[PDB]
Amino acid sequence: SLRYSRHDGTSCVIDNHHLKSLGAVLNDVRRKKDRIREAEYEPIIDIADQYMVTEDPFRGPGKNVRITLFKEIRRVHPDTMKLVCNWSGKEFLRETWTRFISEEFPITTDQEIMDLWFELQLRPMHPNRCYKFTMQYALGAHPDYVAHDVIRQQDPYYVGPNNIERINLSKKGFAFPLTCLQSVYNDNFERFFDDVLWPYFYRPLVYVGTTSAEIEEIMIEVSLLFKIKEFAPDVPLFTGPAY
Amino acid sequence: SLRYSRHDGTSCVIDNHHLKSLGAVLNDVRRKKDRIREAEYEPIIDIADQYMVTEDPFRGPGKNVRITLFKEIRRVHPDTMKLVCNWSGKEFLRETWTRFISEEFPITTDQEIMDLWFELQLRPMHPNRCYKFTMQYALGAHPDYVAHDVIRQQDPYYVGPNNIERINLSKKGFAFPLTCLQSVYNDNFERFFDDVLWPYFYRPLVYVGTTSAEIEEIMIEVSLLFKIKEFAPDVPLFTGPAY
Amino acid sequence: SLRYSRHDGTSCVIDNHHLKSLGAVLNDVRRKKDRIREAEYEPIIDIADQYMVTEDPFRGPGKNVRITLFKEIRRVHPDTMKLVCNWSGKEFLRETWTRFISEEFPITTDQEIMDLWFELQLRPMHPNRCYKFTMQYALGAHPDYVAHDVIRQQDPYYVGPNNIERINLSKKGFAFPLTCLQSVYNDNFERFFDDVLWPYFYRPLVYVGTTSAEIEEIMIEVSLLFKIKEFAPDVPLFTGPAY
Amino acid sequence: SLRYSRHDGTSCVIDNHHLKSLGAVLNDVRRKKDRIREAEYEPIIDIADQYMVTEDPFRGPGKNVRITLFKEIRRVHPDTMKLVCNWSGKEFLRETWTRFISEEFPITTDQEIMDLWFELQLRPMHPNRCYKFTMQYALGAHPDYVAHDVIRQQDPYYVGPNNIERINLSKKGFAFPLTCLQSVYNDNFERFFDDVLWPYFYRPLVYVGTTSAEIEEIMIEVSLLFKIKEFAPDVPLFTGPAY
Amino acid sequence: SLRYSRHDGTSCVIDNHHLKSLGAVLNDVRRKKDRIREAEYEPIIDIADQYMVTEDPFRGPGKNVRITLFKEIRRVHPDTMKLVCNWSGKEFLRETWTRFISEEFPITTDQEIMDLWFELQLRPMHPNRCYKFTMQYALGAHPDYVAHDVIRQQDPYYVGPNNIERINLSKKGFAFPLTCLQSVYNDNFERFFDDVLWPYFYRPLVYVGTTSAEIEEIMIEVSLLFKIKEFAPDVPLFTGPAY
Amino acid sequence: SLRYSRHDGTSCVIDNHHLKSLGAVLNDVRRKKDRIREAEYEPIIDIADQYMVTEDPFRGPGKNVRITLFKEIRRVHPDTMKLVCNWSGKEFLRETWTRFISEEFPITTDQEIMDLWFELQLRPMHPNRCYKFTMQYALGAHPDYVAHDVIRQQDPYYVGPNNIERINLSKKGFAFPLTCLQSVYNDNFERFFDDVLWPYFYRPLVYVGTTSAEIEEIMIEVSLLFKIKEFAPDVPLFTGPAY
Amino acid sequence: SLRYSRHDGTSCVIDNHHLKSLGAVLNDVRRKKDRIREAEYEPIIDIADQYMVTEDPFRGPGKNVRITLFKEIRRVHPDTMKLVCNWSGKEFLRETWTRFISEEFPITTDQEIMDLWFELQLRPMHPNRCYKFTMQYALGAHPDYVAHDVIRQQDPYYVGPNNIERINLSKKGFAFPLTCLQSVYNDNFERFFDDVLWPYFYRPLVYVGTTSAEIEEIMIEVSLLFKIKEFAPDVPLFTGPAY
Amino acid sequence: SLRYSRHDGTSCVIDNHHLKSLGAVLNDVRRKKDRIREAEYEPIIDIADQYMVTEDPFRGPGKNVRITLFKEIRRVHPDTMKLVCNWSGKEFLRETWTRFISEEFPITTDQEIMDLWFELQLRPMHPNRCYKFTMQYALGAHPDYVAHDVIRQQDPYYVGPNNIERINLSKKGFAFPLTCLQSVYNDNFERFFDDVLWPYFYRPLVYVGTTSAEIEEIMIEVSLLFKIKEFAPDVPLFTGPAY
Repeated sequence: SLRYSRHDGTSCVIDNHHLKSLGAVLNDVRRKKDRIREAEYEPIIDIADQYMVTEDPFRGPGKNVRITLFKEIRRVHPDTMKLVCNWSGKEFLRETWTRFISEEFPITTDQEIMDLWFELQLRPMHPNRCYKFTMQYALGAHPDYVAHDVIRQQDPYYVGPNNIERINLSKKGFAFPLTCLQSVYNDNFERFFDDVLWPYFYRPLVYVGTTSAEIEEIMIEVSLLFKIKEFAPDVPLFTGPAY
Repeated sequence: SLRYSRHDGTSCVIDNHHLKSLGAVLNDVRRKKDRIREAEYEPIIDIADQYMVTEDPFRGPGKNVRITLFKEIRRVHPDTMKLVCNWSGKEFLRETWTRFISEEFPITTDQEIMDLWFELQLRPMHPNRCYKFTMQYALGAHPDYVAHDVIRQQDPYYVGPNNIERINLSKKGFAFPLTCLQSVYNDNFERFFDDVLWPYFYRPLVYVGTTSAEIEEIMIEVSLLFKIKEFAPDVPLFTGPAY
Repeated sequence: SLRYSRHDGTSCVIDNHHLKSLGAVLNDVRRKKDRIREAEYEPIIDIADQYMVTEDPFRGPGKNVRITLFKEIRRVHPDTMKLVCNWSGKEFLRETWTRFISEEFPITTDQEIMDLWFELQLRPMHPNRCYKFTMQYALGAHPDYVAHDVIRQQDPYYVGPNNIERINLSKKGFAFPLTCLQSVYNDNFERFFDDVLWPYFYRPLVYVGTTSAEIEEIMIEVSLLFKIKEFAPDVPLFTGPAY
Repeated sequence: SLRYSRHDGTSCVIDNHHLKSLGAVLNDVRRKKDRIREAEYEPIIDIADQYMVTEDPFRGPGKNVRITLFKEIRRVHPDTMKLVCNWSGKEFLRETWTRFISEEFPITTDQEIMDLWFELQLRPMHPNRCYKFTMQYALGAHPDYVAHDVIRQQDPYYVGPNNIERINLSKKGFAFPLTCLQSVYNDNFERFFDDVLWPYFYRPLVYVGTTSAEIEEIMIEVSLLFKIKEFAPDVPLFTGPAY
Repeated sequence: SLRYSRHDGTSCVIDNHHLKSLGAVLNDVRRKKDRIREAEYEPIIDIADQYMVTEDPFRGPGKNVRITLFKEIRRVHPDTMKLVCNWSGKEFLRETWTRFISEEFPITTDQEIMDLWFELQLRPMHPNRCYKFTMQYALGAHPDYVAHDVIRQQDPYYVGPNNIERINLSKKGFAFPLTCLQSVYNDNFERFFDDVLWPYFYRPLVYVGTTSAEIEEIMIEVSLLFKIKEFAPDVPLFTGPAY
Repeated sequence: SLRYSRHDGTSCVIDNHHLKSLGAVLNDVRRKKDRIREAEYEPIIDIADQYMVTEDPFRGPGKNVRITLFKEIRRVHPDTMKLVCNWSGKEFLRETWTRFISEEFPITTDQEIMDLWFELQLRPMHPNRCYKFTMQYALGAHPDYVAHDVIRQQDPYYVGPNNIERINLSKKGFAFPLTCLQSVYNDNFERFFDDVLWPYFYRPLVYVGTTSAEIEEIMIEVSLLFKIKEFAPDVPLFTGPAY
Repeated sequence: SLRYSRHDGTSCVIDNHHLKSLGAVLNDVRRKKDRIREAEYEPIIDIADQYMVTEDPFRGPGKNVRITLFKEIRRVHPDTMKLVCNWSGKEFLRETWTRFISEEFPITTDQEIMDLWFELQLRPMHPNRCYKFTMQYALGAHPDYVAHDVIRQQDPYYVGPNNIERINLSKKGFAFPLTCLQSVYNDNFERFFDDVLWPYFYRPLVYVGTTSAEIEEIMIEVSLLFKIKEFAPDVPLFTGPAY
Repeated sequence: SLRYSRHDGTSCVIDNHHLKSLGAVLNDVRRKKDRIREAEYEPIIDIADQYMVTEDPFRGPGKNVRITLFKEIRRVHPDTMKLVCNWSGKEFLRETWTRFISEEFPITTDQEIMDLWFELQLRPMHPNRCYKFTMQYALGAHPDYVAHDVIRQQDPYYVGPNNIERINLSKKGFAFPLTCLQSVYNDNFERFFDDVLWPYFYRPLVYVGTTSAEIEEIMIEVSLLFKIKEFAPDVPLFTGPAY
């Protein structure tokens, strides 16, 4: 933050003649030099504007609601990964519906869930170590298929710089307690579960490993991150009766 | 554009001895210096080629057909947004089908609609103002759910530099008058409407606001932008009878 | 002039996710880098804003009226200067009043003469010469003092780059046909002359030389440059009778 | 100073073919590169040519005549200033007229005093000190008003880098022994004094201090600096009788 | 091209004091900085002025007269070259004398042929190819020696950037229709041929190839380029009788 | 050598949308920046293309045949030079003809000797010395003029960086065993010698010295370097009878 | 010139441990950095070593003997050139032989004239002019052909930076008083003239002009510049009898 | 390493004229530019040559003999250090004398031990850790003073980058098996021990720790490093009898 907001200097008049601050005039000269530079490179920006980048979903539009679920410790051998969660489809839907509804109610505004994200957050439990985290996942399997508790690493997802991976769970597969833009109605888990077509097939199965050449002890925080658009009218709240 | 196409200079022969332009030889020396620079940074480009960017859909493959729909003026209070359109699902499909078919017919070539985009284009109606535009949208709701005409802003989409937002309307939800790669058949709105499964559920509901601390008057142009691949054969058009 | 007015690129939305042009995002990054640079040097501009520069009176406020008077050729020896004009006070006031009034009438607006300038404009009369111009002047002397037609140079005024010197003639000494902010009245040279206190004392006596080591032939255009503020009301001109 | 005056190299002809020095050709190439740079920045110079700076009166037109008056030592406490001179108006005019006339006579040429400057020149009298000089002045007061010999500092004039302040004494207030462009006549102090309207009102009263946090011993040289334009004709001096 | 010819800014005089444009003063400062740079590198230019370069004969002194002779197409295998011309000495002299004399007559001025050049000009006949041209030549052989129509490439002349090779044909070997500085006399091919000592020995035999790894189709324009100095007097042409 | 041949990155298509490697897109942006730089300096290259440089005859067209002649040791005093060879014209022609013919025969291809060069190659015979070599030569003199075996240095030729001087021996003066483009005939030294007009006048007389301030011991290799163009047809060699 | 010859610093030994000057160690580090730079650019120098430049004949091998001939003044109209000399072949040979022999005798050493140059040296005769010089020449013509005293300019030779053109006069055409490497014999102009085959055909005819748009007065110094190799033995001169 | 040893390019002579490689001439120009830079900074090197740095004793004069003694593992708590060795003075002298003599014998040359160093070399025993090593030492104490096996860290020596600390053991305190420059005599530990004045007082007591916030397992190699000057004559070794 600068102190003058580019309003540096002033002006005055002596004998019809106009004086202006030297620093301000030098800025005018330097801004003309820069302006010429902008036009010189504008053709180069047009070549770059042939392509686009994507806005961070968590720093971007919509609000973040982090429904934390549980914590867990794992010790992982080198070149392996351990399973983080092994819920069935039903148990996953119970935690999803139950934790979101009981945290957010009363839901007083029309809104829509933009995206549902599975958040895997990792931190070391010893100091003076240097390694990075790795991840692998699946999202569906035979209800009587029980996943390996440990696997060897092969072409995993390298966890990002802040030690957080967020995995999108698309509305096609994973059911949301709020489907579209809607007001809430009277609802319960039983009618929610009954309206899910394949309740036992879809569940997140996530593994975690490291790039370390020794065993490492990992602390894990798992959460569901909801992106939500609210449509709150521009009206007052009154105590009844209104007016 | 340069005048010589890097064919600067020439050569000649005097007494078996070869002469070449000094400027051209200096370019050869500088190109060798640059070529060495390319190889020095090639390992750095490999680190950048681990990731990819996306090509502008409107400057990229396919042609653009802008079916403009209507214009509208709105005055928006600070920290609020006003609804742009409130059509039902049926009225949206009538405008979509009717305006595209009557603008494009006769459709003389096999083709496919790649993408359907809702275009929101905004321009100020007073000069000497400095603010940016914001946007929020929904795409589905109860047919008897009527949207708020004005809402307070919360985590909106910031409109891009040229004051244009284009919102993709995926084939899953919004019905296209041309589904796949096909030739046109005899068609009408009634049979089109009858084959849409959920005609009354999906409609774009878009809001617009500003980053200004005062009321601002906005002019709005709404359009449907179609991306289209044509498959025109490499054959002549003759007056009948051919040959 | 640049083609996009810093509105480079655009934005669009695919599956709730926001895309923006790569060139525009890189400009945002570079503008942040520059903005940090501005704040780093703002303390330096404050040291420069302790002092001020003066605006060019001829490119600055007020309009320019160039009442050209006469032309003249002179041949000047090295290290000398020749007199340009030798009018008495009365003859100078006749040219001043007569030429300005007959050029500007009808004077239809309230106005004030800000400054009166004596303009000496010089151009070579042979090609392929390289030298600069020099100048010296006086403004008053005994009416029976007749000035030397030629003098040796000593510490002269070096004429500026465009070969124009403009010498201010302050209202204290030299009388203006329009003293202050006023509408014109019925006027003539005789009543103007009668109201000048010292009509025979003040007259510009200007010399011109060169930095050349040989005789040079100079063409001279002399003019009076008036700086004028007009106070024209924001009202229409009608043909009488009005309304 | 360079040794070749940009006439570096030479040329010769062998078998109709023209050879030229390599160093000279490289200068031609570099001068073209610079010339392109000049044109690229010419628009920036136009923004700077909206304003003007003022030429040093003492390095610029006119000659300098330094009529030194007296020397003085003062010891000044921190945050104070001591009076340098306390002459009445008459005593100041006696020194001004007497010292200039007796130093310059015989005045053999027509001339005019452009400006009269009061010069205050300061030097330390101990080594290994680090401080700057400050100044304050007045120019008129009741003849029976006697100035304070010492004052506290408040918003003083900071003396320039070379430890010299020169204060203009305008012809309106302070009388010159040579009013305009004139030849000298028989003159004396009594008729000069009689023609000064307010001889006892105008006199320079100048104070001097420092930026030091300890007492400092200052040596002072006071002078009157005259700027003078001479109008010496381009004619010989002969022993009489001429020709 | 710049707009002010380094006459940027101006000057004026207010109360004896000289003002000059800020942009012009900054140029004076920057020119002093550059001038110091010139002197710093002048010793380096002296080391480069130990050697010389040669002026382009075709951009340099003398005028160019391009007597085009014929055009030709060739298909050249990789690593080979095809003969361009196979004239005998007599046939070459007939084309040389005949084409120059009939193109240039009437030759109305005293002049001398500085140099005679064989011009080989090459252009591709397919687009979207990338290769360069090569050349080899001989100038004399037994009159009954008939040259190979195709040869393998070995250490050829690499054609210059603009696809033009010009081969000097020295006056010792190849006869000129105008030997020295002369006016034309009545002349014909028979007396020209009779005065050539070895008319059948000297003829240009030129080959052309490529750097391509495939057959390429080449279009060829062959010409004789004369360099000519004219000595036209500074006199008028009149209709007879003169005066 | 770089690993990708500027084919860095790739592309793919997801949901009609085109993705391209980030590193490749950044190269496109940087190449546009460079391309703009090329056009900015193209006017400067045109000033340099007014002149030309000469191609190294030994790295350039034609093949090199180094007919080494003899070796020699000399001790040279400071500021002096010793004669390298003192052959008469006849003895020089015997070595020239004899050594070239017996080394090159059988000469199976039509060819022409472009240039004949006298090669003087020098190397120190003590380590840990620092000096350069110098050279002087003559090419003709009275047959009974015997050259000084040692001379003082005055304005000599400074030998090049690699300690090799090559002196052209023009066909005018020094006779070649192969005059023009020709096939070989039955030949011998006696008929070769008989056809040389001035066999005893032309012989290379070369001196060698140093820039050292002490005696230095020099090893010398002398050779004749022939530049040769071959005209080998594009035909097979068969064992007879052919076909 | 530097003061230490890169022998900066020293060394000493304290308790077996070696100390060395910090400045010297930093030079060792910087020299390693530079040495790495040399190797990085060595591949670029190899591309430049494909071509060669030519050493200034007058700053290079051989000594210069400037036999000045005459001086001359000319006034030249714009776009014209005036003849400098109009001697016949015989008169040119008389000046050449006579002036060289009488200036150089006694010629006490074996020597050879490397080159003969016609030197045209030009200087302005007015100050404060800015123009360059131009040149054109011929070398042979009919003895009864008398050249135009003035011609219009067309594609002239632009004189070099130092206002000197030197035109080579090859031994083929122009006869030298010393043909080869030789001792002098008894000689005279008559036997010299008798042995010149074409004494009346070859003579330098040189014109001079300017790039000025006005008449200019030129001073001309003409000279013959001889390049000479001496072969002075390393022997003493004694007074006779020797030893 | 570069390929040409700064002998880039060559030279040749054509028609008395000297040609030299362009790349070599450009190096000459750049070397002159650098040489000017050296002289510009030579005054700055003189300011740095007021001070000196010390040569690495182990990369510098003398040879290194590393008498390794033992290896050891320690586990060290954070902010603590463990004792590495606890020998008495006698046991230290036994290892010193015994290990050096039995490793080096036969000692066939006159020599002197310059310095004796205690080498502490440290390496981690787990991967993927990030910490540095610390050290503290004493050299003498009461023979019946037994040192603490572990201490808390306070202002320790930070081990160097390569994880090696070498501690000088001065000849005053610690006895050497070879005192000065000497040949070996018949010697044994008992007479060596008897001639040490204070055999039980001086012994190295060294501690080791880390900068880690967790326990770390360290592997330790301890050695005595001898610096030795040999004085081997320049004479042959023969089998007896010699000659």
